Amino acid sequence: MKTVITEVIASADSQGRFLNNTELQAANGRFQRATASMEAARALTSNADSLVKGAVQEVYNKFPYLTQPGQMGYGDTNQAKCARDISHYLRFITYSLVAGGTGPLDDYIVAGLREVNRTFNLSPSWYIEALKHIKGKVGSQLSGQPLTEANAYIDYCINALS
Amino acid sequence: MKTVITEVIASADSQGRFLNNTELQAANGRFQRATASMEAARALTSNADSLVKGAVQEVYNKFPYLTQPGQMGYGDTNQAKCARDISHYLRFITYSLVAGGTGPLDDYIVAGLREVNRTFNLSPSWYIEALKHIKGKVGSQLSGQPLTEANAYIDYCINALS
Amino acid sequence: MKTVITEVIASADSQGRFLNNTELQAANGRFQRATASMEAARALTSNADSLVKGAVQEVYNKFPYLTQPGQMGYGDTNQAKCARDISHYLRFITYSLVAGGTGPLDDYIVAGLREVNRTFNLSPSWYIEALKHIKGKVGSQLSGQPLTEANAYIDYCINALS
Amino acid sequence: MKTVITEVIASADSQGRFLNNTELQAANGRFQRATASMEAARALTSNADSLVKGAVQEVYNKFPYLTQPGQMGYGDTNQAKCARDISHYLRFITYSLVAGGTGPLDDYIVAGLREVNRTFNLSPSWYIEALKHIKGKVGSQLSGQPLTEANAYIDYCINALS
Amino acid sequence: MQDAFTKAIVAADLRGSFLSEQELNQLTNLVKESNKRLDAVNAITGNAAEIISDAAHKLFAEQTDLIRPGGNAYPNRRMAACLRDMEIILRYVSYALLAGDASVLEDRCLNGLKETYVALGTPTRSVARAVQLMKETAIGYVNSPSGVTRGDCSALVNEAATYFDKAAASIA
Amino acid sequence: MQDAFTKAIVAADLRGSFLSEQELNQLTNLVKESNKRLDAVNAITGNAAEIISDAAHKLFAEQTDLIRPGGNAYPNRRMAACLRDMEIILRYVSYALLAGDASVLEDRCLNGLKETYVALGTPTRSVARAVQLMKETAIGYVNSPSGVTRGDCSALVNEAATYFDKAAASIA
Amino acid sequence: MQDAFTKAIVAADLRGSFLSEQELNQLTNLVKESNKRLDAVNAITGNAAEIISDAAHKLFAEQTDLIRPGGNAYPNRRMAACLRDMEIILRYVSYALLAGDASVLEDRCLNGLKETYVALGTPTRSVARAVQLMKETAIGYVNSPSGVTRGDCSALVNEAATYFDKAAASIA
Amino acid sequence: SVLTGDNQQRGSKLFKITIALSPTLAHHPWPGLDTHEPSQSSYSTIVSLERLLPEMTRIKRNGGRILEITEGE
Amino acid sequence: MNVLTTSSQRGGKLFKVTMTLSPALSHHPWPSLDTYEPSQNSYSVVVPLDRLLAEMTYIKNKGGRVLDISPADLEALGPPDISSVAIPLKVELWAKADVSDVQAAIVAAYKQIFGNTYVLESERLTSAESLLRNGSISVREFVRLLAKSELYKERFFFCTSNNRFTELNFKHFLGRAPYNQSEIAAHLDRYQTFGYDAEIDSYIDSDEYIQAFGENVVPYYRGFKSQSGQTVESFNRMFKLYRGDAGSDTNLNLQGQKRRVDPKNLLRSGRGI
Ligand SMILES: *[C@H](C)[C@H]1/C(=C/c2[nH]c(/C=C3N=C(/C=C4\NC(=O)C(CC)=C4C)C(C)=C\3CCC(=O)O)c(CCC(=O)O)c2C)NC(=O)[C@@H]1C
Ligand SMILES: *[C@H](C)[C@H]1/C(=C/c2[nH]c(/C=C3N=C(/C=C4\NC(=O)C(CC)=C4C)C(C)=C\3CCC(=O)O)c(CCC(=O)O)c2C)NC(=O)[C@@H]1C
Ligand SMILES: *[C@H](C)[C@H]1/C(=C/c2[nH]c(/C=C3N=C(/C=C4\NC(=O)C(CC)=C4C)C(C)=C\3CCC(=O)O)c(CCC(=O)O)c2C)NC(=O)[C@@H]1C
Ligand SMILES: *[C@H](C)[C@H]1/C(=C/c2[nH]c(/C=C3N=C(/C=C4\NC(=O)C(CC)=C4C)C(C)=C\3CCC(=O)O)c(CCC(=O)O)c2C)NC(=O)[C@@H]1C
Ligand SMILES: *[C@H](C)[C@H]1/C(=C/c2[nH]c(/C=C3N=C(/C=C4\NC(=O)C(CC)=C4C)C(C)=C\3CCC(=O)O)c(CCC(=O)O)c2C)NC(=O)[C@@H]1C
Ligand SMILES: *[C@H](C)[C@H]1/C(=C/c2[nH]c(/C=C3N=C(/C=C4\NC(=O)C(CC)=C4C)C(C)=C\3CCC(=O)O)c(CCC(=O)O)c2C)NC(=O)[C@@H]1C
Ligand SMILES: *[C@H](C)[C@H]1/C(=C/c2[nH]c(/C=C3N=C(/C=C4\NC(=O)C(CC)=C4C)C(C)=C\3CCC(=O)O)c(CCC(=O)O)c2C)NC(=O)[C@@H]1C
Ligand SMILES: *[C@H](C)[C@H]1/C(=C/c2[nH]c(/C=C3N=C(/C=C4\NC(=O)C(CC)=C4C)C(C)=C\3CCC(=O)O)c(CCC(=O)O)c2C)NC(=O)[C@@H]1C
Ligand SMILES: *[C@H](C)[C@H]1/C(=C/c2[nH]c(/C=C3N=C(/C=C4\NC(=O)C(CC)=C4C)C(C)=C\3CCC(=O)O)c(CCC(=O)O)c2C)NC(=O)[C@@H]1C
Ligand SMILES: *[C@H](C)[C@H]1/C(=C/c2[nH]c(/C=C3N=C(/C=C4\NC(=O)C(CC)=C4C)C(C)=C\3CCC(=O)O)c(CCC(=O)O)c2C)NC(=O)[C@@H]1C
Ligand SMILES: *[C@H](C)[C@H]1/C(=C/c2[nH]c(/C=C3N=C(/C=C4\NC(=O)C(CC)=C4C)C(C)=C\3CCC(=O)O)c(CCC(=O)O)c2C)NC(=O)[C@@H]1C
Ligand SMILES: *[C@H](C)[C@H]1/C(=C/c2[nH]c(/C=C3N=C(/C=C4\NC(=O)C(CC)=C4C)C(C)=C\3CCC(=O)O)c(CCC(=O)O)c2C)NC(=O)[C@@H]1C
Repeated sequence: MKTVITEVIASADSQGRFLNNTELQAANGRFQRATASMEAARALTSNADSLVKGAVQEVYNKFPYLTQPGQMGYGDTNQAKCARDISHYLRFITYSLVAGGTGPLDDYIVAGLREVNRTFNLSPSWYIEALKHIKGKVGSQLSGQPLTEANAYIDYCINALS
Repeated sequence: MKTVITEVIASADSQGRFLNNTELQAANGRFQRATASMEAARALTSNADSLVKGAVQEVYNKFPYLTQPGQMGYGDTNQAKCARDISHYLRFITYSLVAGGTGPLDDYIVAGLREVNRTFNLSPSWYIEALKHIKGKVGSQLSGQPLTEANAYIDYCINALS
Repeated sequence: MKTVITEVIASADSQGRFLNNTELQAANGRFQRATASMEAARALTSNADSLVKGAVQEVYNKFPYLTQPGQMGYGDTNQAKCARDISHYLRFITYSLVAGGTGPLDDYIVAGLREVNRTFNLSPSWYIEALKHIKGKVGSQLSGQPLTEANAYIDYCINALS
Repeated sequence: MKTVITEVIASADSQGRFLNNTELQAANGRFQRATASMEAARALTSNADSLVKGAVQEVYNKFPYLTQPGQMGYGDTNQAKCARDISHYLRFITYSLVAGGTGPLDDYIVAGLREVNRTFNLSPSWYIEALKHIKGKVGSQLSGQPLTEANAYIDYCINALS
Repeated sequence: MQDAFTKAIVAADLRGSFLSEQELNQLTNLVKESNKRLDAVNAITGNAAEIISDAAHKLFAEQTDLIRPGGNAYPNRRMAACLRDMEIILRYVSYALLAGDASVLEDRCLNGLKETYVALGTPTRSVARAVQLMKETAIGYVNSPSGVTRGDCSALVNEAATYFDKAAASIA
Repeated sequence: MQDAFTKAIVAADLRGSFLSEQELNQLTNLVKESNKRLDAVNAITGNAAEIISDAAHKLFAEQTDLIRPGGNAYPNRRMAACLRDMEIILRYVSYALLAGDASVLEDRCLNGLKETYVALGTPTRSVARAVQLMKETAIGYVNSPSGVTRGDCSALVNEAATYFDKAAASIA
Repeated sequence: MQDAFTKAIVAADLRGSFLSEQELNQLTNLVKESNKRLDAVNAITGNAAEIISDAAHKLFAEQTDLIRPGGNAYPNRRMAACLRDMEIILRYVSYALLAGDASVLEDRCLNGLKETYVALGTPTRSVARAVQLMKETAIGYVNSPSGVTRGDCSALVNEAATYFDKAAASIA
Repeated sequence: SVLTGDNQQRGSKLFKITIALSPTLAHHPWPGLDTHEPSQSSYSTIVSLERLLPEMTRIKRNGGRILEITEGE
Repeated sequence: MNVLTTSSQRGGKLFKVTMTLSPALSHHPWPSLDTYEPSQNSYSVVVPLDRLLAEMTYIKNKGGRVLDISPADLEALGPPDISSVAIPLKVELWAKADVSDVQAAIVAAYKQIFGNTYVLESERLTSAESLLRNGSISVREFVRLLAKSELYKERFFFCTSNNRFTELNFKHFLGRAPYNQSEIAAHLDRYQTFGYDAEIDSYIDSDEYIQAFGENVVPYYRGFKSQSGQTVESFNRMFKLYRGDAGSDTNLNLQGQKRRVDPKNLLRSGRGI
C-alpha cells in the first residue's frame, strides 16, 4: 500500500541503504500535513450518510431514465447497491486521508475498476456525478487546507474513473 | 542527484503516473525544513576558514607522527592539500543542506571514495577526526533544528568514510 | 494482419521450416469457405446504407434521451459521426469476410477500442445495439453458411465491444 | 578454487567437450613447475616462525607509535593477533605454491579483504611491510626458480592489499 | 537528474566556491513560493484527464483529416497512440513544474521525440498544435481554482507556459 | 507493505466500517510523537557504522572460536558476510521503527532467515547474540543524544527493543 | 498437446502396430460429426462474454457474502480476478471441445488449480458452483441456435457437459 | 529453493512454486540436445501473486508441470 | 560516407559536415523551378578546419541546416570488431557453485546488463549478490533485480527516451537488437498502463529469453549471428547499437542518451501498426 512512509522505506530499501536525512524530511512532511487530513476525515465520517443520500439522489436527477422500469436504476435492489457503492468510495477516501497516501484508494477501488465496470455495465459517468455532488457539499463543511486535502482525494477518483 | 524533489519525480516517473497527493506531501516536508537547513548553511559558510584551520590542526595533534619528515603530513604541499580537501568536504555539506538531500555529497564525495583513498593511501581516520572536531565546534554556533540538520549531514560522511 | 494464410506462414516461419502438408490443409480450408464468405460480403456491401440507417435509428429508439439537447445524440454533427462510425464497423466486417480472418477487424477497430471509447465517452452499449439490429436484418437477406459467416464476424465485435 | 588443473577442467566442462590436447599442454606446464614450487614451500614452512617474528617486529620499527598505549599495536592481545594474522598469510602462501594457483589465496585472504580491514581499522600498509620484510628474508634462503615462485605469490598479496 | 536547487549548486561547484549570499536569496525566495508552486501542480494533476480530453476534441475539430481514413489519427489503434502521447507530454511538463526546471522534461520527454514523428509520418506540426491546445486549457485550471487563498500566481503561470513551449518547439 | 496507519485502516475495512473515533485518537496521538519517533531513527542511522563495529568487537571477544580456523566467521570471506548480515538486520529494524510496525521487518527480513542460517551451518545462537549486542549499543545512542530537546523517549525505546527481540527470537 | 486423433495414434504406437480397423472407425465417425462439433464451438465463442456475464450475476445473487467486505470477491481487484478466472476455464473448455479431448483442459488449466485456490483462501465450493452456472448457460446456446441445419447434437452436448464437470470436480 | 528472505523487492503476498523441469525451461548451454540439470529436476521458486499468473502460464506451455504450490511464508 | 584522407596536403584536420541540401545550395541546370537532386537530400562534405567556418555559415544563410559535424578521424574508422560478440562466450551458474564461479557470473552479469558502463563499489548490490550463492535466486531472477534497481533506471531509463530505453533494454536482456516498429510500439503501451516493472518483466518472461539462456545462464549477445525470425536489417542495427569494446551506454557523456537506431530504419524492416 502506497503511503509516504512506505515509499521512502521502499526507495531506501531498493538502493540497499539506511534511511538518511533525505527520506526523513519527506516523512516529516506527511506528519505535518496529517493534522489537516485527520480533520477532514472526521468531517466526512460524521456527515457520511447525508452525503450519500444526496449523491445517489443527484444521479437520478441527472439521469432520469435510470429510474424507469427495465433500467439499472430501477427496483430497490439496484438502489441499495447504488447506495452501498458510493458509501464505499467515501469510506476509502476517509481511509486515504488518514493513511496519508492514495494507497487505500488504489488497491480497493482503482485496480480492476475498468473491467468490473465493463462486465456489469456500470457507467463511470454515474459514479462521477455522485462524487461531484459530494465535492460540492464538502465544499461547505470544510475550509482551508482540510478542504484542499478532501478535494485532492475525491478528484483522484474522478480521474481514475474517467 | 538525490534530493527529495528529484526522488518523488523519479518514483512517479517509473510507475508512469502523475504526481499525486502522496508525493506533494513529501515535497512539502522538504520545503518546510529548508528554513532551518538554510540557516545552518549560512552559519557554516561564514565560519568556514576557522573551522578548517582548527580541523587540520587537530588531525596533527591526534597523529603527531604525520608532521615528521618522510610522512604524509610533512612538507607544505601536503598541508595545503590537506586544507583544500577539508574545505571541499565542508563546501559540499553546505550544498547538501541547501539542496535538501544527500545528493551533492553522494556524487562528489562518496562515490569512488574508497578507491581514491586506497590508491593515494589517504587514511579515512584522518578525515574523520577533521569532521568530528568540526562537529564539536558547530555544536556551539548552532542550536535546535539548524544544529540537528548540520549534524545529520556531517555524520552521513563519517559513516561513508568509515 | 491475422488471416488463415498469414498465420500458417508465420507458424511455419517461426519453426524455420518449409510449408508442409499440415499448413496447406489449413489453407485449403480457408479457400473452400471463401465461396460462402464472398457471397455474404456481396450481400452486405449492396444493402450497406439501408443497414446503417436502420441501425443508427434503432439506437435512438433504444436510448431516446440521446436525441435531447445537451446530450451526445443531439445535433447533426454527432448524428453524422454516429452514422460514419457504424458504416466503418460494417465496412470492416465485409473486409474480414473476404480476407478470411478477423485480422482486418482486429487492427482497425478492436485495437485501442476501449481507450478511445473511454476518452470520448462513447458508450459501448450503443454500438452493440447497432450491431444487433444489423444482425437481425442480415438474418433475412442471407441463409445457410453465408449467413453463419456473417454472424460470426458481427458477433466477434459484440464480444470485443463488451 | 582456482588452480591450473581445476580451470582447464572447468573450461572443458563448460563447452561440454572432452579434454583435448590444448588443455593437457597447459596441465603439463603445471606439475613441471611444481618441482620448483614444492621446494619453495618446504623452505618457507621450515623457517615459518622466524619469518613471522621478524616481520611483526619490523612493523613496529616502521610504525613506532603503534606500540604506544591507546594504540592498536599496544597490549599483548593485539600483538598476539598481529602474529596470528601474519602466520595466516604465510600459511596460505605455502598452500598456493603447492596447489599451483592463486586459488587458496583468493578464497581465504583476498575475498572480503577490504571490508574486514575497514570495519576493524586494520591499515593495509602494516600487512604490506610484514610481507616485504618477509620477501627480503626469503630472498636469501631461496634462489633461481624456487625463489621466483615464492616472490610471485608474496607479491600477489601485496597488490591485493594495496 | 536536476532541479532548481541542484542546478544552482552545480554552477557554484565549478567556480569551486561556497554559495554567494545573493544566490542563497534566490533559493530562499523560491522556497517562499513553494505553496503557490504546489497548488499549481495539484491543479494540473487533478484535472489531467479533462485537460487532454478537451484539447483532443479541439485538435480534431480543427484538423478534420487526422480522423479521416488515411489520416494519422485513424484508425482506432493510431488514435489511441495520439492520446497516449499527449498525456505523456503533459505528465512530464507537470514534473518540470514541480522541479522548477526544464531539464527532466527535456531529457526524458523531448529529446529525440521530433525525429520519431517524422519517420513514422506523424506530422510534427499537428503534435505541436496539440501541445499548445493543452497548454491553454491547463493554465485555465491553474489560474482559476476554488478554495485556494487568493493571490498572484502569474510568475508560476508563465514558467508553466515556457515548459509547454519548449515542448511545442522541440517537437515541431 | 504495511505500517501503523495502513494497518488500522485494514482492520477497519474488514469490519466494513468507517474508522471509530476511539481509533482515530490512537493515530492522532501517534502523530504527536512523530518528532520523538524521528529523532530516534535519526540517532540509529547516524551511528550505524559504529553500532555494528562495536557489537562485532564484543561478539568476537566472547566467541573466540568463530574467528579461529574451522569456525564460522573464518576466513575473511565469511567474516565479511557476517558483518554485512548484522548491518542488514539493523537497517530493517530501523525501517520498522519509523513505520511504527513490525511487519516490514518480519516480511522482508526475518522470514526465512533462520532456515538459511541453518542450511549454511551458521550457529543461530550466536547470530541472535549479535543482534542483542547491537540492541544495547543502539539504545545507548537513541537514549543519550546531543542537541535534542530533553523529554521522555521510553515509549519509543521499548518499541525499539521489541523489534530487536522479534529479530533475535525468529533467527534463534 | 493432445487430441482425439493423436491420442489414438499414441496408444497404437506402444502396441507397436498399425491402427486397428475398429479404431479407424472411431475416427471415421468423429470426422462425420465435425460440422456439428464446429458449430458447437462456434456457439460458445460467439456468446462467450454473455455466458460469463450471466453466470456471474447469478453467482453473486446466490452467495451475497462473496461481494461483502471480508468476502473473497471483494474488493474490486479481487472481483476482477474472479471474473477473469471464470472466463479462462471457459476458454479451455472450448479448446477441449474442439480437440475432442479433455487433456489440454486438464494439463494447462485444471492442474494445481485446487491447491492455489486453497492457499489463497478462495472457497473452492463457490468456484465449482460458478463453473456449473456457466455450464448450463453455455449448453443453452449450443443447443438452441438459429440458422443452423436442424439435427441432433446430444452426443456433443454431453461431451461438453463432461468437460465442464471435470473442471468442477478438480477445482472442488 | 528455500527463501532466505523475501526474494522480491516489490511487495505482495509471496507463494513458493515447485515445478517438474522440462529441458526447455532450463536448457544447458551445451552442444547437442539440451539437458536440464540432474541435481534439480524440480526447481522451486518464490513468486509474488502478480507474477504468479504469468509464471504459471509459462510453466504450463513448457513441458514441465506444477508439482505443488505453497505460500512462501 | 567514407572519407579517404584524414588530413589536407597542407596540415589541417578535415571535418565531415552533413547538411540538408536546399534548392539554392545546389540546383539542376534545367528550365523550371530549381530542384536539388533527390538522392542528395542529406549532402556530406569534408572540409579543412580553416574553411569550416565559412562553409557552415553559407549553408545556414541559405535554407540549409546542419545535421551534424564530425571529425574525419573518428569517421573513416573500421566498423567495430565483432570478434568478442561473434561467439559471446556464455556463463553457466551450476548448482553447488563454489565461491569463484559465483563471482564470475556476477561480474559477467554486470557487464552485459549495464553495458561496458562501470559500476562502483557503492553502486554494487550486496543484497542481490547475497541471495545468489546460498541459492534462492536464479541468475534469471538476479537479472530482473538489476533491471528493477535504481542504478539501471538512472542510467538507461530516467535520462533517455522510452523509445531509446526499449532498444537499450533489448540489447542488455537479449543480445538481439529490436526488429520492426511494432516491438517498439508494444513496449511503449505496456509501460503506460502497467508501468516500469511490468515492462522489465516482459523481456525476462518472454520465451526468446527462455529459449536462449533461459535459466541460470548469464545473457550473451545473440545478435551479430543469425537468429530465427530476425530481419536482416536487425543485424545492421546491431552494429549501430554496439560500438566496439570499450564503448558503453552512458548517460554521462554530452547529450548522453540518444537513439542509435533511427526511427526510419526500424520502419524499413516492417510497417503496419
Ligand atoms: C449507482 C451510481 C448506480 C447503481 C450501482 C450498481 N452497482 C451494481 C453492481 C456492482 N457495483 C459494484 C461496485 C463495487 N463493488 C465493490 O466491491 C467495489 C469496490 C469497493 C465497487 C466500486 C460491483 C462490484 C458490482 C457487481 C456485483 C455486486 O454489486 O456485487 C449494480 C447491479 C448491476 C448488476 O448487473 O447486478 C448497480 C445497479 N445502482 C443504481 O441505481 C445506479 C444507476
Ligand atoms: C589531510 C587529512 C591529509 C592530507 C591530504 C592529502 N590529500 C592528498 C591527495 C588527494 N586528496 C584528495 C581528496 C579529494 N580530491 C577530490 O577530488 C575530492 C572530492 C572533492 C577529495 C575528497 C585527492 C583526490 C587526492 C589525490 C590527487 C590530488 O593530488 O589531488 C595528498 C597528497 C598525496 C599524494 O600522493 O597525492 C595529501 C597529503 N595532507 C596531510 O598532510 C594530511 C595527512
Ligand atoms: C453512435 C452510436 C453515437 C455517436 C457517435 C459519435 N462518435 C464520435 C466520435 C468518434 N467515434 C469514433 C469511432 C470510430 N472512428 C474511427 O475511426 C473508428 C475506427 C475505424 C471508430 C470505431 C471515433 C474514433 C471518434 C473520436 C474522433 C471524432 O471526433 O470523431 C462522436 C463525437 C464525440 C465528441 O465528443 O465530439 C459521436 C457523437 N453519435 C450519436 O449520435 C450516437 C450516440
Ligand atoms: C599486525 C600488523 C597488526 C595487528 C593485527 C590485528 N588484527 C586484528 C583483527 C583482525 N585481523 C584479522 C585478520 C585476519 N583474520 C583472518 O581470519 C584473516 C584471513 C585468513 C585475516 C587476514 C581479522 C579478521 C580481524 C578481526 C578480528 C580478529 O582478530 O579476528 C586486530 C584487533 C583489532 C580490533 O580491535 O578488532 C589486530 C590488532 N596487531 C598489531 O599489533 C598490528 C598493528
Ligand atoms: C497525437 C497528439 C498526435 C499523434 C501521435 C502519435 N504517435 C504515434 C506513435 C508513437 N509515438 C511515439 C512517441 C513517444 N515515445 C516516447 O517515448 C514518448 C515520450 C518521450 C513519446 C511521446 C512512439 C515511440 C510511437 C510509436 C510506437 C507506438 O505507436 O506506441 C502514433 C501512431 C502512428 C504509427 O504509425 O505508429 C500517433 C498517431 N499523431 C497524430 O495524428 C496526432 C496529431
Ligand atoms: C496559484 C496558481 C493559486 C493560488 C495559490 C496559493 N496558495 C497559497 C497557499 C497555500 N496553498 C497550499 C497548498 C499546498 N501546500 C502543501 O504543502 C500542499 C501539498 C499537500 C499543497 C497543495 C498551502 C498549504 C498554502 C498555505 C495556506 C493556504 O492555503 O493559503 C496562497 C497564499 C500565498 C502564499 O502561499 O504565498 C496562494 C496565493 N492562489 C491563486 O491566486 C491561485 C488560485
Ligand atoms: C554474523 C553475526 C554471523 C554470521 C553471518 C554469516 N552469514 C553468512 C551468509 C549469509 N547470511 C545471509 C543473510 C541474509 N540473507 C537474507 O535474505 C538476509 C535478510 C534479508 C540476510 C541478512 C545470507 C543470504 C547468507 C548466504 C550468502 C552470503 O553471501 O551471505 C555467512 C557465510 C556462510 C558461509 O558458509 O558462506 C556468515 C558467516 N556467521 C557468523 O560467523 C556469525 C555468528
Ligand atoms: C528521544 C529518543 C530523545 C528526544 C527526542 C525529542 N525530540 C523532540 C522534538 C523534535 N525532534 C525533531 C526531529 C526531527 N523532526 C524532523 O522533521 C526530523 C527529520 C528532518 C527530525 C530529525 C523535531 C523537528 C522536533 C520538534 C522540535 C524539537 O527538536 O524539539 C522532543 C521534544 C518533544 C516533541 O515530541 O516534540 C524530544 C523529547 N529527546 C530526548 O531527551 C530523548 C533522548
Ligand atoms: C471466481 C469465480 C472465484 C474466485 C476466483 C479468484 N481467483 C483469484 C486468484 C487467482 N485465481 C487463479 C486462477 C488461475 N490461475 C491460472 O493460472 C489459471 C488458468 C491457468 C487459473 C484458473 C490464480 C492463479 C490466482 C492468483 C493469482 C492471480 O490472480 O493471477 C482470486 C483472488 C485471490 C486473491 O486473494 O488475490 C479470486 C477471487 N474466487 C472467488 O471468490 C470466486 C468464487
Ligand atoms: C448442434 C449443436 C446444432 C446444429 C448443428 C448442425 N450443424 C450442421 C451442419 C453444418 N454446420 C456447419 C458449420 C460450420 N462448418 C465450418 O466449416 C464452420 C467454420 C467456418 C462452421 C461454423 C456446416 C458447414 C455444416 C454443413 C452444412 C449446413 O450447415 O447446412 C448440422 C447438419 C448435420 C451435419 O452434420 O452436417 C447440424 C445438425 N443444429 C442444431 O439445430 C443443433 C442444436
Ligand atoms: C505533387 C504531385 C505532390 C507534391 C510534390 C511536391 N514536391 C515538392 C518538393 C520537391 N519535390 C522534389 C522532387 C524532385 N526533385 C528532383 O530532382 C526529382 C527528379 C530528379 C524529383 C521528382 C524535390 C527534390 C523537392 C524539394 C526541393 C525542390 O523544390 O526541388 C513540393 C514542395 C515541398 C516544399 O515544401 O518545398 C511539393 C508540393 N506534393 C504535393 O502536395 C503533391 C501530392
Ligand atoms: C584518466 C587517464 C583520464 C580520464 C578518464 C575517464 N574515463 C571516464 C569514463 C569512461 N572511460 C571508459 C573507459 C574504458 N571503457 C572500457 O571498457 C575501456 C577498455 C575496456 C576503457 C579504458 C569508459 C567505459 C567510460 C564511461 C563509463 C563511466 O564514465 O562510468 C571518465 C568519466 C567521465 C565522466 O564524465 O563521468 C573519465 C574521467 N579522464 C581524465 O580526466 C583523465 C585524462
